[PDB]
Amino acid sequence: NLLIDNWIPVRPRNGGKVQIINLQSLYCSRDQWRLSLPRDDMELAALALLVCIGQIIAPAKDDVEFRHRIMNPLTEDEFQQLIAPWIDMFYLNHAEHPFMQTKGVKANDVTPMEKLLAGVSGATNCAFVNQPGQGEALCGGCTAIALFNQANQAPGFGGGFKSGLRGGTPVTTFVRGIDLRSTVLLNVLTLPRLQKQFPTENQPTWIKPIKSNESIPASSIGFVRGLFWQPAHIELCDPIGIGKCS
DNA sequence: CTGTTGGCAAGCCAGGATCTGAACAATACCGTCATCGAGCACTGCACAGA
Repeated sequence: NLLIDNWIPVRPRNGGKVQIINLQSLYCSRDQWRLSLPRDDMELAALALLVCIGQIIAPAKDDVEFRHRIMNPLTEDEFQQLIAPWIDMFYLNHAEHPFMQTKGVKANDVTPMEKLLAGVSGATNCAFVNQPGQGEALCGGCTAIALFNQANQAPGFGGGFKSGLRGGTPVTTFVRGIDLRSTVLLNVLTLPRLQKQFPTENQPTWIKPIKSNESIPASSIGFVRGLFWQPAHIELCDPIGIGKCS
């Protein structure tokens, strides 16, 4: 679960070794973190995920509170309160509503993980210029990040596959902070602006599925359904045991 | 064996005009994204029974 267990790849703001923390450790400490992945595009995909998460779990009621939470980390009790009604929507492996997935996908073959690795494959020259086996075994964090990247920044897999709400390959622009905690909070719209931004079906595509060949008025989409939009029918396979993430 | 020297080298004036210098037609195409499943091929597989 993205709200509970460790999955966030960080290292100290000016420190060294990578450690995998959880959302609570990020929101409830004056520790300075910065995202750390081998790819800048995945670091951005991760931040986008974090921001979209913090957008639904803790919009400030006003600018006064907005400035307060930035300078002051929440307490673990406040955090648990806020994440409580959302735990149900952030499960990777889940019975009826897997995170950004769709149970019951009819496919003759199993798609390799490289197809979510945005650029490792996609062109006829990729197999010649890129290193093989980058997607043989992806950890939980990278998998979610990759899924979120495909739905937002990357183009569709091919014919019959749709792209995100902003279209194919949009430019994402976030306000930069001093550390990871501040940056995430800095990009969360306060409740008033949130209402002015979105004046609907406010349930995800993996809980309230999209109907085939249906026409959807853009105004009929809730902000959480849109932020976590999944234009593609994707279903993860059963994972494997302990080892290095490729 | 022995072969020279001085003194001197110009000035005037004059070089053109006419009129003319192009047009047409034509400049390419292919491949270097991907997806899915189906319909239809090499291609070995032993055999059973010939």
